[PDB]
Amino acid sequence: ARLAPQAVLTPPSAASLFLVLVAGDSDDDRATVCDVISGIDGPLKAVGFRELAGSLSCVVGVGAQFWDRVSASSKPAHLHPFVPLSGPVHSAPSTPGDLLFHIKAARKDLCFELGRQIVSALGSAATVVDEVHGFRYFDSRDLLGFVDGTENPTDDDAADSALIGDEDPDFRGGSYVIVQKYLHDMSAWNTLSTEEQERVIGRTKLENVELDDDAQPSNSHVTLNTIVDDDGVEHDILLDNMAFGSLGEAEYGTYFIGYAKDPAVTELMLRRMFLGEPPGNYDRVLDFSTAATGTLFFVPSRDVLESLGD
Amino acid sequence: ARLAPQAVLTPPSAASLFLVLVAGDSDDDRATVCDVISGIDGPLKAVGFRELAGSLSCVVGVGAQFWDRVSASSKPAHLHPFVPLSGPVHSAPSTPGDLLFHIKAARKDLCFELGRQIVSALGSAATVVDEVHGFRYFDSRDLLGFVDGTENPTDDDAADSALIGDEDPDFRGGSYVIVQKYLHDMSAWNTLSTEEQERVIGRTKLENVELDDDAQPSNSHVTLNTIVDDDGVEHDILLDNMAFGSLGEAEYGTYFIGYAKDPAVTELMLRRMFLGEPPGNYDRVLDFSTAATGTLFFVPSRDVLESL
Amino acid sequence: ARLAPQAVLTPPSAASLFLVLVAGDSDDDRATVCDVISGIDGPLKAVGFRELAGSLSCVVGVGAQFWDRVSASSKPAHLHPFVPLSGPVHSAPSTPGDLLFHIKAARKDLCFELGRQIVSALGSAATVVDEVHGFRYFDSRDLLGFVDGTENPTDDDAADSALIGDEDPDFRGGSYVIVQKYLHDMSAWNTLSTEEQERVIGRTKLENVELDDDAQPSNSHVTLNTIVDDDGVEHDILLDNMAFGSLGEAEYGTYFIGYAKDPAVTELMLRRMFLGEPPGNYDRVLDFSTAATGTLFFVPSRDVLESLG
Amino acid sequence: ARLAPQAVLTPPSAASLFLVLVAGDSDDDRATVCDVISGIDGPLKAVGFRELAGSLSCVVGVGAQFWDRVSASSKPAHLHPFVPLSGPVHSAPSTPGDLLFHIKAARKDLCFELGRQIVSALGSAATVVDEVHGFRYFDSRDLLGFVDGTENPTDDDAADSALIGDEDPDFRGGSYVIVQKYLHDMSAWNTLSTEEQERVIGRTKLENVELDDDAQPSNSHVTLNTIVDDDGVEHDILLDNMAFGSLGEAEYGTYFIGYAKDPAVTELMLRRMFLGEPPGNYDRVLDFSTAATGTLFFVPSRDVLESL
Amino acid sequence: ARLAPQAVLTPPSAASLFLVLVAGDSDDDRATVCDVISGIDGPLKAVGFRELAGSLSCVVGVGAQFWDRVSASSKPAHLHPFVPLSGPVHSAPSTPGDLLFHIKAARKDLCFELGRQIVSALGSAATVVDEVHGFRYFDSRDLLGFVDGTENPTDDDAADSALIGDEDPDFRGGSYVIVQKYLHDMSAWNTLSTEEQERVIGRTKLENVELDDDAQPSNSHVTLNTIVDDDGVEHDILLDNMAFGSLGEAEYGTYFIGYAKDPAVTELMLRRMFLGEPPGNYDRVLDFSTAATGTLFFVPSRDVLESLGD
Amino acid sequence: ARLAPQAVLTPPSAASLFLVLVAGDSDDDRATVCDVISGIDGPLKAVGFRELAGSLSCVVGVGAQFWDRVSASSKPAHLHPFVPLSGPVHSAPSTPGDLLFHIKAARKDLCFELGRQIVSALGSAATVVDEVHGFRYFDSRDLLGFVDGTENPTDDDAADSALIGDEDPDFRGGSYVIVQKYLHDMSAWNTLSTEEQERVIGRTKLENVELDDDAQPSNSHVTLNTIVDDDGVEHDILLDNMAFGSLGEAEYGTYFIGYAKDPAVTELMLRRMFLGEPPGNYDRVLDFSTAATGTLFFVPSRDVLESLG
Ligand code: HEM
Ligand code: HEM
Ligand code: HEM
Ligand code: HEM
Ligand SMILES: [Cl-]
Ligand SMILES: [Cl-]
Ligand SMILES: [Cl-]
Ligand SMILES: [Cl-]
Ligand SMILES: [Cl-]
Ligand SMILES: [Cl-]
Repeated sequence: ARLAPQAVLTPPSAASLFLVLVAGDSDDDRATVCDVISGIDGPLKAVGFRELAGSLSCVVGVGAQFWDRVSASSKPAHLHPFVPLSGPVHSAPSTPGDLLFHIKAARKDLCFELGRQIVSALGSAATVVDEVHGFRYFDSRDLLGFVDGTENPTDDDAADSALIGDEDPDFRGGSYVIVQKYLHDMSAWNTLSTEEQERVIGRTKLENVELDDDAQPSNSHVTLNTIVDDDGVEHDILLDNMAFGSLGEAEYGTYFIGYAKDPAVTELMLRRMFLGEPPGNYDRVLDFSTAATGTLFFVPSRDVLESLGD
Repeated sequence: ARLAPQAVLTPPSAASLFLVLVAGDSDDDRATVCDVISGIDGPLKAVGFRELAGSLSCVVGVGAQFWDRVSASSKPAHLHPFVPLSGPVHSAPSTPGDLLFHIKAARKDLCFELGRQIVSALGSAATVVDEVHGFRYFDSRDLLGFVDGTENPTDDDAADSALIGDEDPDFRGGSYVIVQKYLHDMSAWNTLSTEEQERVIGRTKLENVELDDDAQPSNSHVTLNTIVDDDGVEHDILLDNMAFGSLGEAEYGTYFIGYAKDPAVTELMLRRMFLGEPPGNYDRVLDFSTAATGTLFFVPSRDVLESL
Repeated sequence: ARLAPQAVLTPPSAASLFLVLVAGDSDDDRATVCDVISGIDGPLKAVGFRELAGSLSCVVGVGAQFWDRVSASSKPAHLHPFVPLSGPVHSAPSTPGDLLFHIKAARKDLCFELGRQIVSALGSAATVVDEVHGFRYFDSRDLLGFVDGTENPTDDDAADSALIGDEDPDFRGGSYVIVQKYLHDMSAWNTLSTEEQERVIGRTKLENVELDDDAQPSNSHVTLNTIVDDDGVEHDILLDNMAFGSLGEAEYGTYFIGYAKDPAVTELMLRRMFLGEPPGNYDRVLDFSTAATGTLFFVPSRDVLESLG
Repeated sequence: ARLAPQAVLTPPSAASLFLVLVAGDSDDDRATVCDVISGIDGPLKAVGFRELAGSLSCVVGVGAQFWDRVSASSKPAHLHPFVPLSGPVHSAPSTPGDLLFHIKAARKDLCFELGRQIVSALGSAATVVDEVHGFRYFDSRDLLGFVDGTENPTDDDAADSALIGDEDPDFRGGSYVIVQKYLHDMSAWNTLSTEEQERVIGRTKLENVELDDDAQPSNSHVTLNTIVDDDGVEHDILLDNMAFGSLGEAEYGTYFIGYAKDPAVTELMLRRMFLGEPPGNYDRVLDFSTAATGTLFFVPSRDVLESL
Repeated sequence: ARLAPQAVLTPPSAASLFLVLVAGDSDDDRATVCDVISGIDGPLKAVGFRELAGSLSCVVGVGAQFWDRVSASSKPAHLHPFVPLSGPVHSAPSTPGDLLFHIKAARKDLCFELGRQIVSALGSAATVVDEVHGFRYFDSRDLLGFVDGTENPTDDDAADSALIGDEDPDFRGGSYVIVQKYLHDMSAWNTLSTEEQERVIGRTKLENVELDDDAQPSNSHVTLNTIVDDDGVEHDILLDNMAFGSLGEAEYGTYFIGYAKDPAVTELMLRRMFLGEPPGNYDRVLDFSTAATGTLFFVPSRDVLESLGD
Repeated sequence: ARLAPQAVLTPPSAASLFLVLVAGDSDDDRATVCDVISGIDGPLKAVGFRELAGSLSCVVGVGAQFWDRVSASSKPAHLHPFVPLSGPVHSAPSTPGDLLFHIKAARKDLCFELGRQIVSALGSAATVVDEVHGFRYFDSRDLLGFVDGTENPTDDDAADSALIGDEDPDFRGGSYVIVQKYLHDMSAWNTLSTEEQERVIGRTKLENVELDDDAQPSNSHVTLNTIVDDDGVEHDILLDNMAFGSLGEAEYGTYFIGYAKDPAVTELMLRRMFLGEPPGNYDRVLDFSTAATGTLFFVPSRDVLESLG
C-alpha cells in the first residue's frame, strides 16, 4: 500500500513519529481539524513522494469525545475512551487525546517533515500533548534488550486481527488503536539476571526463542498476552512498538501501539497484565515499565476518513 | 507485479526508457511486430531476471492505426489517434507512433538492454521515431525544479483510475496512455521569481505543499488539471513523468506519460491546458514547455497482448 | 507476503538452505516432528523479525510416507514418493526424505539460524540426510555459467502453476515440490564450446536470449522442459534453483527445486529429460550433471500445516 | 578513519548526537571523567563494531576550565572559554560545558547506544547540560530550506584547516570546536521571499549555486563568513551542522558545530556575524536564528586524550 | 578523496559524463573559461554535497592549444595535441577539444546537474563538441560483452602510473588523459564465435580469465596493450571506460579514457593497436570498433588548476 | 586499498573463504604454485572488478617449509611452523599447510569464484586440506553469541600491530598469520548461564561492554589475551574471525585468524590460553571450543610476493 492514509498493515520501519493532539473547543477548530485529517493524503504524498522507496505512512486515529463532536449519529460499535486500570502497585492511566498521527518511514527527516506539515496545517486548532520519536534499536530490540514484535500476525491473519469486518460493516476497514508511552527503570531491570529477565518476558534474550511450556511462568508477558476464548480461538493484536529515549533526562522507553478490530481484546490483555490471571498474578514487565499515557482511538478506513464531517 | 508485461501500476523508478516506433507497410512487417510484442515477456524476463530486485518493467502500447491493421474485428472503446490542439498561444502536435515501449528499472543498463533486445528482434519491421532516456532528478523533481508526480493516485484508486473495467469488458485490465515530449525554455523560466513559478504550478517549490484555495490562480497547472464531474467526483490519471536532456543541444525536458482507463480524462486535461478554462485562460506552464511529440496508444492486458 | 510459512511464491534470494530430514519410527518422534512443523511460524518469526527487510521465508514439505503416519485420511490427490528413473545413459535415483525445509533470505546468517533452531527443536526425533547451502551466483547464473530461473512464471501465472486449486479443495493453497541435488562435471562442460553449451541449454550464454525456433535442438533442455497439452495450453512449474559447491571436494552443483500444483507436470519433464523425446533423445544437460538425490514432498497450506496432528 | 576516537575529518552522516556535560567539583568526579574519556575507544568499539559499515564516530572535546583542573602544567595555545558576543541587535551567549561528545553514525540507534554507555559510565561524576539529536534533512538541507555544509574544505585542505600542526607541536593532531544550538523563527523566515532568503544566505535556494559577486549583498552569510588574510589566503573551518527539533514545542533548529586548528578563525566569523562587517552590518541569518548555547572545547589527539 | 577536483584515482562509478568543449577565440572567452575551471570546486561541492555518499567527482583536462593561450611561459613536459594515426584500414583521428570535464557519480542526476552548472557558467565562452553519457553495463562489461577495466592499476601502482612526479616537478600531481569515442559494429562482432571473440580480446568472455601464453594471439588486445621496456619494466595506464549508446541511431559504444603520467605510454599502446607489432599485426578489436574522436588533455593538479591564469 | 593482494588491514566482511593447501613435492609443482601466487592480483581483479563496490580481497600466506623451497635466503626473522601446545586439559595441534588464501568480500559468490579460479590454476600442484566458508552472524557475533572482533586495532594502531616495520626491513609490509579452526560444544555452552558465559569471555553478552576490573576473572579470555610488556606497553593482534558451521554434522565453529608483525605476541596469547597464567589457570573458552587445525604463515608484502621465484 504505497503512500495511502490508514495503511494499518505496514511492515516495521527504522523510524516513527507518534503525535497525540487535543482539538480546540470551538466549531472553527473542529472544522479545521476535519479539513486536515480528511485531506491527510495531501501532506502524505507531498512528503512521501520525495523518497523513491515510498516508505512513508501515516495512520490517523480519532478519540471517542472528538468523534461525537463531528459524527454524532454514526459511531463504530466499540469506540469509547481508554479504560483506566488500577492494580495494587501498577496502574494504567487514561490520558487526553483527540487525534493520533502514527507516522512511519525509513528515515527520520520524512517523519519529521510530515509531522511538521500536519502541525502547521492544524495551527491553533489543536495542541500537541504527546510527541514520541521512535527508532529501531539494533535487530528489532526494545531498550530492555529483547527482540520486540516477533509474534505479530502477518498476511491474512494481520488483516483478520486488526481491521473491522462484517461485525460493524458501516466502519469496515477501520481499526482501534491503543497507545501507552512506557518508561523503564533500567537500574532495577539490570539487577536481574538474563535468565530472570527471560522468565519475565517468556522468551530467550539473545536468540528470541519462546520458552517451552514447562519453564514458562504463568505470569510471563507472553503467557498473559495470549488470548484464547472458551471456543479455543486465539485472538491477536498488531503491534508497532518502538524504542525512544533521552539520555539527559534518563528516559529509556517503549512506546506501545496496538491495533485491533475490537479493543476488547487489547483491553483483556491489559486487564491480565495490570490485574493478573489469576488475580494478583500480574505481568512483571510492569515492575520495570510505567505507563505515562493511555489513549484509545478509532482508526477510520480511508473512505470514512475522507468524509469527515465535513 | 514482478516481471509481468503491462504492469501499468509500477512505482516510480530511478531510470526509464521511452521508445516510440512506426511499423512497416508489409504483411511481414506486421507479423514480426505482432510476434515480438505478443512474446514480450521473453526479453522482459531474459533481462529482468538478471537483477535480484526484479525492478524491470515494460508496458507495450499500440496505436489506433496499427491496431486496425491487426484486429479490425474488435476495438477498445476509446482507441483513436492523438487529437492535435491549437490554442491561442500554444499547440500540441499529433505525431506518429505505432508502438510504445515504456520501460522502467532501478538501473540504466537494464532499460537499455531490454530496449536493445526489443529493437534487434524487430529489425527492419519497425523504425524508432522517438527515444528518450528518463532519469530521476533529486527528490522526484522535474527540471523546472518542482516535485513532480506527487498527487498520483495510489493502490485501489490507481487501478480504478487507470485500468479498464466493466465499461468495456472485452479489454478489461487494459489502459490508455498518452505521451508528449516536452522541452523547456530554461532561461525564460529562470526570469520568474520562485513565487511566480509557484503560482504557475499550484504548489510551493521546495516543500511541495499545495497553495491554499485563495492564493491558487484559476489558471494554475494544478487547477486546470483537476477534473471534477457533476456529482462532485474527481477523475484522476496515473503519471510516470521523467526528466531527460542533452547538455550540448541545450535540451532540458520533461517526458509526459499518462495512463487512464478513459483517455477522455487525459484529453480534457490537455484541452483545459492548451485552450484554457475558461477559454483563453491557458496553462502558463506551456509558456516554458513545448511538446515536440503527441501520441496516444492503447495498452492491452497481458491476455490480449499475448493473442495479437 | 511476510514471515508466513508455505510462502511458495517468494522471489529469488541471495541465500538458501535446503534441509532434508528423515523422521524417527517412534511415536514420541512423530509427535515432536508434528509440534515443530505445525508451529513453524514461531522460529520463522523469531529469526525473521530480527531483519528489518523481512526477507526470511521457510517452506515446509512432508514426504508421502511420513504424511500417512499423521494423516490416515485425508491425503492430497497426487502425493506419492519420488518416482525414480532409469534412462538410456542417465538415471534419477529416488532417495529418502520425510521433511523438507526450504529456507530463503537475503543473508546466510538468517538461513543458518533458522535451520539451527529447527534442528535443535526436532532433537532426536529426526536426522538430516541432505543439507545444501545455496547462493546466488553473479547475475542469477548457475555454475554452468547460464542465467538460471529466467522463464519462471510470475504473478497470477505463478499461483496458477504452483498452488492446488478447485481440483483438490481440501488441500487448496498447497503445492508439490521435487528436489534433486545435481553435481556437475566442470572439466567436461568446459571442453564444449560456448555455442555447443548454448545448444545444450536452448539459450544464448551471456545475453540469456532464447534461441530461434530453427536453431533450437529438439533435445535442448528448454524444449524438453516445455510442456504443451493436447488443447495447446502450456504447463509450467516454479523453480527456485541455487548454486552450491565445495572447492576442496571439487563439488560444483545446481540444486533443483521445483513446485507444481500437480507433480504430473514435473515428472513428465523429468521423463522427457532422462528418457528422452523421442526415447533416447534425452537432455544433454544430463551429460554434465548427475543427480545425487531425488525426493518429492507435499507442501501443505498454512491451515493444513498448523493442524498436525 | 575506522572506529578511532577524535576522528575530526569524518564525512557527513544521516544521524548525530551532541552531548554537552558539566563535570562535578570533587577529585573523584574528575578522576572518573578522566578515566571515561581517556578510555573512550572502549565504548566506541563496543557499539561501533556491531555495525558492518563501521560508520560510528565519536569526538571528545574538553572545556578550558576542566582542562586546567586536569593538566595545569601544559595547555593548548588557544584554549579559553567561549567569548560572549553582544551586537547591535543579537547576542551569542557563553554557556557551560566541560565535556563535548560529538557522535556520528549512519543510524540513530548507534548514536543513542554510544551516548547511553558514555552517560552510564560517567554516572554521578557528570551532568548532561545539553543534548541534541541531529538528523539529515533531505539533500543536506537545514530547516531554513538551504543546502548546508556545501563549502566545507575536503581532504588535505580539511586537515590543514582543522588539525593542529607545527604551530603548537605539543598538541599536534588536536583541534578546536565551537558549538551553538540555534533555534529558528520559522514564521518570520517564511514571510521573506525566496529571493530575500537567497540574499540573506548568499546562495540560490533549490540549486545551491553561489550568487555572482554583483548580486551578493555585503552582509550575506557567505560574505561575512569568508575570512581572507592580508596575503590573500582564505581561512576555512570544518562544519558538521545538523538539523534538529521538536514539533510539540515548535522547535526547529540548526546545531552549529565548527572545527579549526585555530579557533580565532571561527571566533572572527562569529564577530563578523554578530557585530557586522563593517560594524552594524550584521548577519541577517541572526534575524531568524537565535543561539541558546555557546561553548568552546579543545579536541585532543588520541595520544593526548589517552594520557589524561 | 571526497568532493575534490582532479581526483584522477577515483574507483569505477555507475554513471559518468564526458564533456569536451571548444573555447571561444576572444580574451573575454579565455578569461571566463579560466574563471570557471579554476573555481571548479564550487559547482563540484554545490552539487556533490547534496548526496550523502559523496560519490560525485570531476576531473578537468586542458588541451595543448588552449594551454598555450593561458600559460605561455610554463608548460608540462609532454603536453601536445593528440597524435593521429593512419593504418591501412583503421585510423585514429585527432579531433578538437580545449576542455574535458570527466564527471563520475553513483547517479545520473548528479552528473547531469554538475554538467548543467558547468555549461551554464561557461555560457557563450565555450561550445560542447562531444557529450557522452556513460553507464555501467551489468557486471562492469562493455557492450562487446566483456568485463572491461580488470587489469587497471590500484593503490600506489595507480598513483605511479597516472600522476606526474619528480620528472616534471612543476606539474607534479597532474596527469595526461586521452579520450576516444568508439562505436562498435555489433552485427560483425556477433558473427564471431565466443572463442574467436576471446582470441580478439585475450581473456575468456563470461569468467574474464586471462588466456594462457600458449593460446594468447600476438595481436590480442591484451598482448598489444602490454608495455614492457628494454629494462623489463611494465608501463601501465589507468582506464575509466564506460558504455554508452542510442538504440534509435543504432549506436553502441565504448568511451575510451586513459590517464598516464606520460602520454608516450598511451601513444605507444595506440601505435601497437592501430599499426601493429610486428607491423601490420594490428589489434582486431579495431575491426569492430571505430574511433570517432581523439583528443589529449593535460590534467593539472588542484594547485595548478586553481592558479589559471588568471 | 582496492583489489590489491596482501591487503591485511581490510575491514570486516559479510563473507569469508579460508583455503589451506599443501603443495606437491615436485619441481613442476613448486613452479606452478609460484606462478599462481606471484600473479595473484590477476584472478583477484578478474573477479573483484565485476563488483562495483570492490569489496573482494585476498591475502596469500606461505608456510615456513614451502617458503624454504623457494627462498633459500632470504627468510623473515620469525617464520617457523606452528608451535603445537599441550596444556593441562586442552591441546592445540599443529596441522599441515603450505598455502593460505584468506578471501573476504561482501558476497559469497565473489569468494567462491575467486577460490574456484585459484584452485583451478593450481591444478595438480597443490591439494586442499582445509576449507572454511565464513559468514557474518547477526551484529558481528560468533556462534557462542558474543560480539566477536570488538577490540581489534584500527588505523595506524592496526598497521603498527600487524605489519613488519624497520625491524626486518627486507620484509617490510609483510605479516605473520595464525589460523585455528575451532569447533564448539553448543549444548555444553548452553548449560552455562549468561552471567557465567560473561565470566568466561570477559564482556557482557548483549551489550558487549567490558566487565569491570573488579568483576574480571583472572582467567577470562579477555585478560588472558591482553599482552602488556615490562615497560607498560600493550601488544595487539588483528583478528578476522568468522563463524562457520554445518547443521547436519552438528558443527558450530569460530574460525580464528590473527595477524601480527611478530608471531611472538600471538604465540604468547596461545600459551596463556592453553597453558594458563598462572599455569593451570587456562582459558575457559577452551572448555567449549576445540581447535581442529593450527598453522602459521608468512604474509609477504605485495613486492615480495610478486618476486617468487
Ligand atoms: C509539460 C510539462 C509538465 C510539467 C513540468 C508538469 C509539472 C507538474 C507538477 C510540478 C505538478 C505538481 C506535482 C504533482 O502532483 O504531480 C503537476 C501535477 C499534475 N499534472 Fe503536470 N506537468 C506537466 C504536464 C502535464 C500534462 C500534459 C498533464 C495532463 C495531460 C499534467 C497533468 C497533471 C495532473 C493530473 C497533476 C496532479 C493535479 C492534482 O490533482 O493535484 N501535467 N504537474
Ligand atoms: C542439472 C540441473 C539443471 C540445470 C543446470 C538447469 C539449467 C537451466 C537453464 C540454464 C535454464 C534456462 C533459463 C530458465 O528459463 O530458467 C533452464 C530452464 C528450465 N529448466 Fe532447468 N536445469 C536443471 C535441471 C532441471 C530439471 C530437473 C528440470 C525439471 C524437473 C528443469 C526444468 C526447467 C524448466 C521448466 C525451464 C524453463 C523452460 C522454458 O519454459 O523455457 N531443469 N534450466
Ligand atoms: C545559525 C545558523 C546557521 C545557518 C542556518 C547557516 C546556514 C548556512 C548555509 C545555508 C550556508 C551555505 C552552504 C555552505 O557552504 O555551508 C552556510 C555557509 C557557511 N557558514 Fe553558516 N549557517 C549558520 C551558522 C553559521 C555560523 C555560526 C558560522 C561560523 C561560526 C557559519 C559559518 C559558515 C561558513 C564558514 C560557510 C561557508 C562560507 C564559504 O566559504 O563559502 N555558519 N551557512
Ligand atoms: C574459540 C575461539 C575463540 C572465540 C569464540 C573467541 C571469542 C572472543 C570474544 C567474544 C572476544 C571479545 C570481543 C573482542 O574484543 O573481539 C574476544 C577477544 C579477543 N580474543 Fe578471542 N576468541 C577465540 C579464540 C582466540 C584465540 C585463539 C586468540 C589468540 C590466539 C584470541 C585472541 C583474542 C584477543 C587478542 C581479543 C581482544 C582482547 C582484548 O584486548 O580485549 N581469541 N575473543
Ligand atoms: Cl520525527
Ligand atoms: Cl536506456
Ligand atoms: Cl545456511
Ligand atoms: Cl541519539
Ligand atoms: Cl549526464
Ligand atoms: Cl566461498
